[PDB]
Amino acid sequence: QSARMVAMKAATDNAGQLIKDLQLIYNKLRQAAITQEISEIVGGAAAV
Amino acid sequence: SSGRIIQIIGAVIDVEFERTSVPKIYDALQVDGTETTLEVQQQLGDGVVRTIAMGSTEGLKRGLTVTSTNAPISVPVGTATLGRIMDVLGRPIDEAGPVATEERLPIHRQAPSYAEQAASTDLLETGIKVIDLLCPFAKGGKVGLFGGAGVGKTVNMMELINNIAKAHSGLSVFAGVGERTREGNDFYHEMKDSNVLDKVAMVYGQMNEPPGNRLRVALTGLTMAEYFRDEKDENGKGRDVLLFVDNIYRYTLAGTEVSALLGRMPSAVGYQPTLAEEMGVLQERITSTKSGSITSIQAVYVPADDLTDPSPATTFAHLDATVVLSRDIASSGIYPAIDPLDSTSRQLDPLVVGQEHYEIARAVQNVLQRYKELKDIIAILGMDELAEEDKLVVYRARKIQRFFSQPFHVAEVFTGAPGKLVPLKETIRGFKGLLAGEYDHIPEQAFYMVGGIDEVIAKAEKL
Amino acid sequence: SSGRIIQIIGAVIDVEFERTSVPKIYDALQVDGTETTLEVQQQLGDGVVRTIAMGSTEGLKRGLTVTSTNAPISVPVGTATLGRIMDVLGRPIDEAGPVATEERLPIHRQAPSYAEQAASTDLLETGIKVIDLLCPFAKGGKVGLFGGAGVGKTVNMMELINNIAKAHSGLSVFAGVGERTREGNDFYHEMKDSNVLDKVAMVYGQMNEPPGNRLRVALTGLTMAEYFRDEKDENGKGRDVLLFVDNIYRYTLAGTEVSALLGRMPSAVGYQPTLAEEMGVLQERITSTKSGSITSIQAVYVPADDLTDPSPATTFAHLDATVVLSRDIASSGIYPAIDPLDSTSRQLDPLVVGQEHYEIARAVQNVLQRYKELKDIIAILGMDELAEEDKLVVYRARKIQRFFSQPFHVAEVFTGAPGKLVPLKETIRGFKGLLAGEYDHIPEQAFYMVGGIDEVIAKAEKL
Amino acid sequence: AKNEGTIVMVSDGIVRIHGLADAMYGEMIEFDGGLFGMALNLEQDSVGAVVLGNYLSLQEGQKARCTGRVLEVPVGPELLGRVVDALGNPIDGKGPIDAKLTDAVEKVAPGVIWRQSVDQPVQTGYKSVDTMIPVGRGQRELIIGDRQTGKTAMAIDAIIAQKNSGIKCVYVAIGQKQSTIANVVRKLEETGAMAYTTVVAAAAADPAAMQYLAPYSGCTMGEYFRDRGEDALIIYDDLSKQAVAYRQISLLLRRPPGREAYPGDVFYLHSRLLERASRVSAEYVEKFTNGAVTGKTGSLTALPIIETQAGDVSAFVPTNVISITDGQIFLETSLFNAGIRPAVNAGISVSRVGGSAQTKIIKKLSGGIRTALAQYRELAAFAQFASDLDEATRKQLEHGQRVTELMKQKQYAPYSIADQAVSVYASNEGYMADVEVKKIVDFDAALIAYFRSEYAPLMKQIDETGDYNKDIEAAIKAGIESFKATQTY
Amino acid sequence: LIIYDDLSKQAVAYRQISLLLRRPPGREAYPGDVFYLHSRLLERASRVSAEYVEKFTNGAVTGKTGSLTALPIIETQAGDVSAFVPTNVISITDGQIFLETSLFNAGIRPAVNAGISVSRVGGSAQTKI
Amino acid sequence: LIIYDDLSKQAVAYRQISLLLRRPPGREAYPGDVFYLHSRLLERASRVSAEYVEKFTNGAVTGKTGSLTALPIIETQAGDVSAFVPTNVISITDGQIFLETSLFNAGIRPAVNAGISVSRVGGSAQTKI
Ligand SMILES: Nc1ncnc2c1ncn2[C@@H]1O[C@H](COP(=O)(O)OP(=O)(O)OP(=O)(O)O)[C@@H](O)[C@H]1O
Ligand SMILES: Nc1ncnc2c1ncn2[C@@H]1O[C@H](COP(=O)(O)OP(=O)(O)O)[C@@H](O)[C@H]1O
Ligand SMILES: [Mg+2]
Ligand SMILES: [Mg+2]
Repeated sequence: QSARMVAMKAATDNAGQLIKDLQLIYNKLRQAAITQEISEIVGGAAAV
Repeated sequence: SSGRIIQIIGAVIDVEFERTSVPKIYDALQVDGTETTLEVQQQLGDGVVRTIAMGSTEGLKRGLTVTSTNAPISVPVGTATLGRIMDVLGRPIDEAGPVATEERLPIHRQAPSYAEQAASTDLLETGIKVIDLLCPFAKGGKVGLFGGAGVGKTVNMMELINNIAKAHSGLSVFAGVGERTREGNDFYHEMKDSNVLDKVAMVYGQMNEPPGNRLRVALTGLTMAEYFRDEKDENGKGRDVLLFVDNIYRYTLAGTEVSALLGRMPSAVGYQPTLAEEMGVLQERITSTKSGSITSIQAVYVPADDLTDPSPATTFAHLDATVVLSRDIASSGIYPAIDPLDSTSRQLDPLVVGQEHYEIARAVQNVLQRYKELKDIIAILGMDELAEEDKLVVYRARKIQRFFSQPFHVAEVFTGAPGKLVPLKETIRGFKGLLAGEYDHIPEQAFYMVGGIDEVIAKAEKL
Repeated sequence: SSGRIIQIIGAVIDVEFERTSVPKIYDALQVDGTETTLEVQQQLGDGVVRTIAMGSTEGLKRGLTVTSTNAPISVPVGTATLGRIMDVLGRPIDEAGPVATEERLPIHRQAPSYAEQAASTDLLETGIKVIDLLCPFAKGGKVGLFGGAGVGKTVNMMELINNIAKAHSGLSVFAGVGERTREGNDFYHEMKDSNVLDKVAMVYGQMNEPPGNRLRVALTGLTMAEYFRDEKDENGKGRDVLLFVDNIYRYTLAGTEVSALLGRMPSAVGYQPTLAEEMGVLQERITSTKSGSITSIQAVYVPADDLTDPSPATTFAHLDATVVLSRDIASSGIYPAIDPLDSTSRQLDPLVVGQEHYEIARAVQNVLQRYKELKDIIAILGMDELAEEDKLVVYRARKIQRFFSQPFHVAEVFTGAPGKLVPLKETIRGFKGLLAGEYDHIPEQAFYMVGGIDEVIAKAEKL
Repeated sequence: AKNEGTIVMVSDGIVRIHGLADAMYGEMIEFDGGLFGMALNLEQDSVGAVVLGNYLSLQEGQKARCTGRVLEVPVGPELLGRVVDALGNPIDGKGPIDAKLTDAVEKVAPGVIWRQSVDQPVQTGYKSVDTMIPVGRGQRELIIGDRQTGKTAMAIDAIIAQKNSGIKCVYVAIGQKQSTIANVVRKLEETGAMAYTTVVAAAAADPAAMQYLAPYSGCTMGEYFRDRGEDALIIYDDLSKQAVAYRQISLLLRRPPGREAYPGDVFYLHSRLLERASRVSAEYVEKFTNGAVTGKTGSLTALPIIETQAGDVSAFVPTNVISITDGQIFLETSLFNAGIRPAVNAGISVSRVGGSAQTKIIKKLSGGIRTALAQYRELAAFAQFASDLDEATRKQLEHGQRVTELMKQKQYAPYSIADQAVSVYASNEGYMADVEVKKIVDFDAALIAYFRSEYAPLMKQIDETGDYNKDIEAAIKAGIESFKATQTY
Repeated sequence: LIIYDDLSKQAVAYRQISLLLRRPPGREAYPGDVFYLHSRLLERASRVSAEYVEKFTNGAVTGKTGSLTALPIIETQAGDVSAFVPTNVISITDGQIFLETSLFNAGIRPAVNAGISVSRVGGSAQTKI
Repeated sequence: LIIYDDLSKQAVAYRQISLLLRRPPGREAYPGDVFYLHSRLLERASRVSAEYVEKFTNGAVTGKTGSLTALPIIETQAGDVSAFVPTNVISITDGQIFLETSLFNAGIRPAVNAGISVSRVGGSAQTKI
């Protein structure tokens, strides 16, 4: 009965690291998307 | 030698002058018959100038006559501005009479050169025990304030103003960039409730103002602080001045809004192309010279909880220290609520502060971190597993946590406690003695709400 | 007659002629009193053409005079170019006098038709384990290497040249497009130290040159290779040709740098609207016809480690064998860092390489894919809960990716270890033994940086 | 009127002139108030020029004049020990400079046949850089990392370490506050390194044109010694600020952007500058100086600095610059905050010149250390989900830990060739296998001190020559054994 | 007391009008003064002092203080609390009340998400009980 | 039975031609009428009745029907089927056959993914057995 809790605490730490990395990737993608949309809008505006 | 309006689009106004009377960049113009000031932004040719209106533009029309001042926006400076409230143009809005002084200073000026820099990096003493030991300040630096409402920010501002006026005989300037009117009125009456109003000047810029006003309101406070710093008493000592900026993020937002209004191609994540240059030109006039020194404290808000965003990164390019307030500390009644483990300063370095100061700070941080680690085992697996040096660390960490609170000078009217202004030399002695284990028998409650180590001794001998 | 310059913006210049002497689209012009050559790009009407300079435009003014030549850029060809170094215009830059031929060929020409196409029907060995096993080459085909910055494109190219071109019986052409000058000098002195300088020709335009030189530098080497391909001897057959191109991506980058100044509208992520057409125009010339064959190797740059970017994605469809390098493998100390789950070749079918080779490759790829699948559950959870077959798969896959490393001859300076060459029979033997399960007791450290399986056995025993 | 004109438009530091018919590309133009500009666009009926200074004193209707000369700055040995701005004007208050020459700012690097391979080492004083990422005369090496990771400290230590080798140094500051520049100048002056160093400053309040033009002026100043057979070394601080300023100028010129709003030719801007650092041969030197100097080779070393966001080395500009230089040093925040300083990432950092840019003893001793460190890092990362560990894995892990702890240094504390050689020999032969992990630094310091105390002639001989022999190796082994037997740490 | 049905539709109409009037677009084609559009509307909800009322009415009303309260409403899509107009609005108000679809679909009638809903004014706007 | 090997390259060529003629671009710089371009081509494949054949041939052909089947090919970027061009073709056509890289590398050949592959005609186009 004394090893299950070790297993769960290790799993929780790994999940925290995972969500940290995923948040970094998400922020990068969000900035890229905003930049692309703004560039597309400006390009469409200039062509008229 | 007069011009007239030829085009109005929103808050952008074009004025045409005569070919041998065209004004220069950043000059201020006056519309004849109204009360509106136009600031030049760029020239276009054939005597046409594109400007920005300070205020609302309802009721204007083409063909109105305008005359030039041949100078930038000049605001009144001196000691008569202490305790008053003014707008971006230097006009009273508190219904207390006109400003008495006649001296004026332009709000646009070059930063001091490389030859005028100070020859050392001194420290700014605050009197707060937690700040002076773990995140020490520095003359001419910039400090960012974190944490939202509910933990105490305005009170810290009061205490800093009062202590800097008391110890170093300095003054203060407060500039509000995009402030709520309700919270601003509450803050003004909060200062008036105490006796701090007579040692600080205000310039207010609110959210419902045109974006031009929210952009040129920090320069007025900067000019006032510059005049306060430059003037000298006998022997030419100079003065130390504190500048308060309501939110630099709203300064950036006003900058990009004005850039979008002028019609410039955006860069990176929607921001204006001239972000870093604008923020540097704002922060390059805040420095420590031979005569005096201007120090600034600004509130920082991280958009989208992402530090990689362009504006927080450009902010962090200049900050020498960051202070973060946590709600968990305030939940335990320890005030001021400043987290020791997350506040950082570039001055905490053995070269700058010395050997013993750095070592004491590092040891305190290590003890606090180890206590935080042992909290989980204490809570989950029970108390019995922890003894000897674990409980020694627990007791020392609890005593350290209690010892970080102190009464303030501005709260003496409410609770009656006069408050204390602990000098830096006293804190190091107390913490070094605590770490060595000399006070291992004193109860925890003796470290509560006390100024210095002698007060702890007195409380322990009473309790 | 002659025209005069009316406008210059960066590398783009336009000239105004009379209505009866406008040059053709791809003509060459010379600026009087200067060593500057211009190539026409567009005809804008009213006797105005838009050109691109083949050099620096400093010291150029409006109103100069320009004379036409009524011909495209012509370069020397033949055996007189062997052992010499030339620039984009075909001028010697090796300080060894002029080129001793008279034949000239234009650098612009149409691609071979559909009827004059041949089929490659010969394998070609290299001595590299991973390439031989999983991406075989074909005599007369096209090869491309894909990778980011600092992953090993140049080292692999040099090793391929060392293994193949040295034992060759024919001619060679090397073209440098936007690379380092130090690498070019090193390669020239390496070839001159040995006695293979009489079989190669070199054209160099590097990253320090204006975009005009970098735009058209590949066409010169392509023209030389084309002339060498369609060359016959009286009672003598033709000769096989090897062609090496360095960073063909710089050609498209230089095309991008001048698109806006030519008056076009951008597409995708800031790219020119004619990317695919101008890539294909160049790519369709590098081919083998009924009369003569060409074997080519190209290096393709991947911007920002993004294989989805339009340039590599467009390039992918013009090659027969594709080798992809990954930074994740390189950062783990495994060289060459070739990704085995993204490298393909048209020769990998059982009718060409035989049954056994195909089965070995398929089994290896299947094992690697299964391990990549299991990685996540291995990571977040433990390893005990896995099935025994999964543990065997993990160990076998780790040993397999260890066994794909090999010490090169040209990498002796970096590591200090001598190079190794492995025939593909030993590779097939070792991989079949590994997949069978004969080496399940060998530690995975013995598979790192060795040659055949015999070296693995010796290194394991010595351990 | 062929060399006269009038200002027509003024906006954001860019002006429009009408009348300069006989104007060249890149020519210098002087205004009425004593300011200077540079022509960029020779339109059909107008000229576009950027202002090299403060443009707030310019109004439509003023006068403009062509000077007939391209941008140039003073050069010579008189600039050593001074502090100047991007145009060479002094800002330290010590008086005017009396340089005897000028030199154009925009040039083209020497060709393929005029160069020579790099074979002469350059010492930075760091134990990890010297034995893992060697630097040679003529090489270009990149320092990349996040903010507050210790890049300027490495650059200043590299400058300081050249006290005896007799090579000249240049420091360029772009987009920095004045106080930091003053502090750096003070620290350089105290140690005496200011006797052979020049400083070019473009502060954060300066116009974007000067921040975009300063590195070219610095490189032009540094090329004086290369062309005359001597050696130099140049450092570019915050090369990303130059890209930011160029992006601002281009965007204010309304030009279509690419990735991250950067211009199309952002690669050319850096490739044109970083290609000028090289090593030239004796023939080039003789031709340049008309036989005044013979039998001598020149060189110019570069150490650009670039900052990343959240340790993302896969961004547009970091990868654009990595593909130009001959290697890179990567500094990671995770190791820095954990107490590993300097925080050099062994798996990412690489050098392209290799073992030919270091002395014989260091080249022989330090072979395959970086790849082994990367393999250990990967194995340690993987070995968290297992408990049954074989002997080879345990030995590899415990050797990697010791190797990692060995490469730890303090700033303002250079190392010599002999110290690195003896430490590397001690690590390579397994003399630290029985040493506890947390006493490695004390062991290294005590070994160095005792070896210097008792074996001075051997250390001196290794320092001057840096050669390897059998008797030298035997003496090193005997000294290590003698220290292990008697001395205590 | 005034209720603003949905300010997002107002923002959408403002964007359409601005685009039709060929003003330079910003993020998501919004003009440069959307924050100026919302903040200046929300700043007119206030409580004024008795002296202001006395001045306005020329002494007709002596000891009374006026007031005006607003209850703006903003809609989200799967909890996107980081878009442009919603963040602009959230920066201005003095509190927030969060309602999620996973609560109404589950069967919670109030469906108030107490986790991230706070009031800045607090206990001063309540009675003793 | 007709087969187009890449409609993406046709779309790219059309985009180049449209951009060179200075027409206003949209998402991913494609013109406004790419959907029209693909739809007015893919709508020409169908089955006709016997009366249509009789009328077209003026009685030459009496009792037979005609048909024309189409098999277009579309290539995605890293399995992103939410791009501008593939969505239009997916909406236009009846069924789709999806091929996956992970299945191909795992030995499943052909790499048909039965989870998201449909045929709207269904069993009406099959033999009895
Ligand atoms: N080897 C070292 N050991 C310990 N501390 C060090 C070492 N090297 C540098 N530091 C300290 O770490 C900090 C890094 O400052 P530094 O100016 O070198 O960083 P940076 O990367 O240039 O930062 P910035 O982004 O402000 O330019 C300084 O306080 C410096 O004294
Ligand atoms: N087989 C190898 N052994 C050791 N080091 C290698 C090997 N292949 C590449 N490298 C290292 O990778 C770096 C990149 O090599 P190179 O191909 O010249 O650059 P790029 O990949 O940018 O063209 C080199 O500096 C070299 O040290
Ligand atoms: Mg490369
Ligand atoms: Mg620095």
